[PDB]
Amino acid sequence: DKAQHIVILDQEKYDRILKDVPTYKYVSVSVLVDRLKIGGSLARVALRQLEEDGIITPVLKHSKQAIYTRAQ
Amino acid sequence: STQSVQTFGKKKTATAVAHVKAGKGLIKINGSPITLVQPEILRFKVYEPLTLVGLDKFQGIDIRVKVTGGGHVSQVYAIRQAIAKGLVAYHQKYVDEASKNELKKIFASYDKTLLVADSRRMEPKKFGGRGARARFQKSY
Amino acid sequence: KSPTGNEAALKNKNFNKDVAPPQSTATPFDRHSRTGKTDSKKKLQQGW
Amino acid sequence: PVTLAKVIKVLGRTGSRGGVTQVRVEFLEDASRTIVRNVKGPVRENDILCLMESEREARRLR
Amino acid sequence: IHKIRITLTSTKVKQLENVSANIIRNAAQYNIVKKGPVRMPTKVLKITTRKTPNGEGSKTWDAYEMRIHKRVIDLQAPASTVKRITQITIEPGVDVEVTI
Amino acid sequence: RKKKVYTT
Amino acid sequence: GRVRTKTVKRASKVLIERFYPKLTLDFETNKRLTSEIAVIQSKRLRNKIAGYTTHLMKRIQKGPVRGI
Amino acid sequence: LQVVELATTIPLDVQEAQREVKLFNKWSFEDVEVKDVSLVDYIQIRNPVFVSHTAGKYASKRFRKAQCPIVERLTNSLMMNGRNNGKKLKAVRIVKHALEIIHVLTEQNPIQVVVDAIVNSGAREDSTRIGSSGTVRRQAVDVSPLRRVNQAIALLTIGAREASFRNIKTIAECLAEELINAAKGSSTSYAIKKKDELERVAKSNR
Amino acid sequence: LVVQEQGSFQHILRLLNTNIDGRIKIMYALTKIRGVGRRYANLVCKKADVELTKRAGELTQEELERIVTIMQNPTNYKIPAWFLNRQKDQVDGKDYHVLANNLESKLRDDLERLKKIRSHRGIRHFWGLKVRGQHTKTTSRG
Amino acid sequence: PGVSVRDVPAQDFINAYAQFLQRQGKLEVPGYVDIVKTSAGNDLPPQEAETWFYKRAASIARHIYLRKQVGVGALNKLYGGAKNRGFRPHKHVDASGSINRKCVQALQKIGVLEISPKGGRRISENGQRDLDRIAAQTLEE
Amino acid sequence: IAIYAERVEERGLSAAVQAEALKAKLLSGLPIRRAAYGVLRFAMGAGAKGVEVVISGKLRAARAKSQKYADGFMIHSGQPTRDF
RNA sequence: GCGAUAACGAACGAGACCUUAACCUACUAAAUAGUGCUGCUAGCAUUUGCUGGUAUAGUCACUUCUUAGAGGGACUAUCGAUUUCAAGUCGAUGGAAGUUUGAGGCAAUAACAGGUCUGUGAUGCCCUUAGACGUUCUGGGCCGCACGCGCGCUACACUGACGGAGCCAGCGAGUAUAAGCCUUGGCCGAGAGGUCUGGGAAAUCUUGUGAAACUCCGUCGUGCUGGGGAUAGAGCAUUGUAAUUGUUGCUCUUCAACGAGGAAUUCCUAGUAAGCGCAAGUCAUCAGCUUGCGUUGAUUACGUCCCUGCCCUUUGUACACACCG
Repeated sequence: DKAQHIVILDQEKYDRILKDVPTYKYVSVSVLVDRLKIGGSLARVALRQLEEDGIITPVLKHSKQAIYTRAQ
Repeated sequence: STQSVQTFGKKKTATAVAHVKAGKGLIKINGSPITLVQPEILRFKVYEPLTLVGLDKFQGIDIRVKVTGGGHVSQVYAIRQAIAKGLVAYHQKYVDEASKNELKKIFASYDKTLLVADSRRMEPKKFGGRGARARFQKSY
Repeated sequence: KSPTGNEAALKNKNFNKDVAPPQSTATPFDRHSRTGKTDSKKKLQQGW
Repeated sequence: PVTLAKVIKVLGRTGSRGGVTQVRVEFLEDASRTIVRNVKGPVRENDILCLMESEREARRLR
Repeated sequence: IHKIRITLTSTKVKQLENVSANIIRNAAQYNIVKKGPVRMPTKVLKITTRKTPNGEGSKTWDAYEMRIHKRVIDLQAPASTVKRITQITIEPGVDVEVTI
Repeated sequence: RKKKVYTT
Repeated sequence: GRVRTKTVKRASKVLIERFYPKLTLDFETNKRLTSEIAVIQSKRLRNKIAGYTTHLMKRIQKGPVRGI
Repeated sequence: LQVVELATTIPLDVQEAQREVKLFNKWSFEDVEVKDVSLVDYIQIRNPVFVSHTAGKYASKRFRKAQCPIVERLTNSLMMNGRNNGKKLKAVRIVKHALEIIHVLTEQNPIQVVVDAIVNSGAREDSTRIGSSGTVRRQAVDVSPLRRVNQAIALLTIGAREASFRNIKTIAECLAEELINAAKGSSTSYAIKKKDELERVAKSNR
Repeated sequence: LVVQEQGSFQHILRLLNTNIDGRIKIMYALTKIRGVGRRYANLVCKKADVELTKRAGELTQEELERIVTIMQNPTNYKIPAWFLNRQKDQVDGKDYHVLANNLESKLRDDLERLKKIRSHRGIRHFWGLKVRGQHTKTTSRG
Repeated sequence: PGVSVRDVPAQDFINAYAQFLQRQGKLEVPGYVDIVKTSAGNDLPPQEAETWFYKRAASIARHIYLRKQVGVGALNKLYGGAKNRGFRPHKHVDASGSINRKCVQALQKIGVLEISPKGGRRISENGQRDLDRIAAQTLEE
Repeated sequence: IAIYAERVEERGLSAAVQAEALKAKLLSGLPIRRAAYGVLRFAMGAGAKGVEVVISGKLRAARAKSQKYADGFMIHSGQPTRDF
């Protein structure tokens, strides 16, 4: 009963996500959970959007694993 | 008829009946192209008899395999055996032996099972255990 | 309560109040005969 | 500072349960001062297994 | 001429093979085209019982067996020629059934 | 193992 | 282990002690030759018998053999 | 280098494999060298394989295990805890994605880190017990190189496995992080404290 | 795509005199209502025209009323009778779907009616032992 | 070259056909698709209620193409799964018969499928027409 | 059905006939030593390679005991035990 | 087995032997197996190509793969070592197979107060034998629950749950005037289940038993959570004369402990352990159980007498009903 990860994306976490993701060596579903404290479900919807917007280059695709790195 | 050879490759239970004729480089799995053979992870096991000596050796031959029985991996292993066993046999009957012997060197030096079928089968279960070696746990 | 059901509907199940006994194992010279009629050497001689 | 030893002759099994093997080693550098030492894992001849300390002989284990 | 089928069944093969063989010989010197004999996949008759008549001791099992083998022979011959072959090649081990 | 006793 | 028994050891060595010349340092010809000399009920037993026979001849060539 | 045309078309990605056989057709073994002389004869990187999946017979003779590919030997240590035994294809997926993670971190060759994480995680001195039938006694003996490569592989997979217990972090990146830290001597990782602890007690028993 | 909001989230809800967490997905959130499971909530969430990808706090007040009515009046919105809790009821014989508070009440009526008729099934409920034929020689240790 | 259903990967073909068979709209859909379970061993409904019947019928239609005169009873066994028996071991269970009876009926009167002799349901003249057409409009991207 | 009766070629070589032949001799009160060897030499008369007769139970005593009377050559294990 | 030898040569057991697994493009044939051709036909590109169906008269060929019958094939084969240079063993080469080639069946001399008169029209003795302890039929029981223990199954989550999509094994079973088998295919039912036909007395049909793990794609996001399905209610069917003490299943609902197990202790060395399913059995209904089969498939030894057990020798004996002396 310690997780308390946020499942709804509010305004302060919106720009913080778009500001901290570029400064990441390698991200994953758990990595966003680990440092951005967002939920795993919120991690998937957040990551799958950043790929279309050019922030993230897709290293590999899989259902159970999403390996991503910076696109800059 | 034409330069046609028929053979079979086997794994634990899966057996692949492969037909190799003379023609264009058609490599089919039950009428399906090899580039989609499942599982995706072991797709290169079937590619091994191709890329080891190169896709060039298959330009003059068309291969259609019919694999039945066994499991997912076993059918993969029986097919990749049939391609190597079919190709090696083909150069015996319609090509010189040196090239036929040459393929036997790269294949065997990479995988022993490419030309030689494995003899392993599942050991029968013995009474007193839920396996072949294992037994019911004994209580004192 | 002549019918057997009437008691069951009103009787209380006081089974968790009493502690079970700590030990309850309740199920010796096998080689020593208890028949009491030995075999004579003439019976063995006549028989076998 | 680690030193390496090349095994040259398999003597036999030692220890209580026989899981450790007495073996004769040879020094890769300064090929002298042959020392009898114990090895836990399976050993064929010509193993380049290393030694944290060399100034200790090895005998039968109880 | 008639499309006729003959089936050979038994538990033992030396008896089964003998009946199969000489009938084929009867269609060799006789110019009757032959199909067969077809060796049917053998059927093993197994039953797993318990060795102990009572229920004491080790857990050990008895696995008895029967092997039954089938041979079907196809004939293109008149009913008289096919019938006389069976009585020539009658032997107790194999039952003989003839079907047109 | 029990001595059959009647009532009727 | 692959230790030969006495029934394959003594049966083989009698063959040398009676048919030394026609044997040869090769198994297959010895395998066929022992198939005609001795009545062997099982082919596994004959392959066991013939195998020790050639091995004894390999020993006879490299020195004097004991008991033959 | 030329593209070869087939009736059943062959994609370009696989066509790269003719010039060099590569792990998952993504990693090459030629730029990898093992930093321990004793473990050279017992580590098998010479033969490239497309996948760490051979289905051979290495359990027939004594030292056949040193001839199994190190990638297959690493994966064969993943499927444990009953629920995983016999799930090799899953274990390959776990390792194959992990190698990709190992690459995007520090940009090194993933299998080079595998080599780096093995020679440093194989316990070199272990204290055997010489207790006289019940009493406690310990005595330090050496470790064979074959017992060193495998004890590295055996211990390495455990550290990721426990790091992935009751943890949102998946096993693949747990295995990815377990291999990368152990490569550089990270005392924070598992099988590095244990390697030092297993060696330290030998220093107290010789 | 991820969106943003402020003040439109409802952390704590009160449906059928029962609290519902807002951080959990709605379709499984409704399971916290007694008499409502995952299977039933999935049918009513789509009947209430609520997409399954929303949290309980994301929903509006109107949808919250739209949820309870389909909960409280199941047969009125093409929900099958066999999909209900108690069809062919003891007294009126009509199809009802019970909810949070009313379950243990009608269950007590079920227990009292079965106890009043002093059958075997009712009596064992009074004793507190397993009713459905379970053996209790070695497993009844709780 | 001639592209057929067997020349297309199995997984991505349905993701395109199911969209087309959904957009085509001539496929009739029974009213209980949003209520009932696909498999008796299943415990939850399909997570895409808006397209499961279209996504299912696309798989069934192409499955009919690959084989000969396969009936609805065989269709239940293939689509059934391992029931989550609570403490008892998992067992194989056949799926719902009515949906697969409707799935063939929905595809039969649309011209894709029809009754075959000696049982089963053979693909129609126009069944092979569009399926190989869908294959042409699948792998080109 | 047609049933014919034929006399056996070797009575001693047949372990069947001698078993009931022993049964008739046993019932007449003859001592076991006289009865047991009375058939053994008959089997050895017939040329049978070996013969073993086992009598177990009670004779004038409460305790049960066994007496095995082996003669000649014996095979005990394997496939030939069914043929010979 | 070699070797040593007051012993020499033998017999039983072991091993040999039989059944099964692996090899056979080398024979023998197979419309109840398959293939390739050839017709007849259908799709897509139009290259003549690629994928199906059909042909118990296309009155085609073949047995590579499927089946079984006659055989061959391995005998530690060749070579390095080690050893008494002997029996053997260890490393390589070839080989289908070089661990007793793999697994089992059989399995010695006497014996045990081991277990069964609860399998026999197998029995000796004691008891009963007509108000029968025979038999039959009715209603109940072996399930009954303060408790200790054992064989196991679910699980304790993310290598994971579901929801879709891929879609591959092998051992086996089956009826007629019955008293009902496997039951397809179709038609209804959310399901379970219901109806109408047919085939199969059997490599034909049930059945390719299209099994699950597994593969891919999304939802869940460490929460006793959607991991788990105990306790409990309602309704719907089947089985059987008869289901109440719920036969069994299904639908909804009810959402229990369990967050990896103390002291101890069990099984196991290669397709093995461990997961994952299916069949036959007891069966009118019921399988968390055995007996078999198959899918995926390892870690580490290939050593020792440290624990335990047994065997052998020496030794001691006042034991021989043999230390339960």
